[PDB]
Amino acid sequence: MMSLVSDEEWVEYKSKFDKNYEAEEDLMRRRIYAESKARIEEHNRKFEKGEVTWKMGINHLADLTPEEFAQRSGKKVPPN
Repeated sequence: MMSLVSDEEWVEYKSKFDKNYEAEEDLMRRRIYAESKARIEEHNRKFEKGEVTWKMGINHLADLTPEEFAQRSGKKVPPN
């Protein structure tokens, strides 16, 4: 699903990220936040591949991606 990660995990992050955006904005972000954990699997599985030593870090947009980025103020959305 895409609701795996709610603003909850990100609120604690918002302080540590200097970018605080609550449930209202987070809602569209809830979908971007989902991929975020997917990313945690990203680097952790990489060195995990005797590849390099690189760990995940929860990307900033992992809460606000094009999902958020485009729906936050990317495409012109009329009042109708």
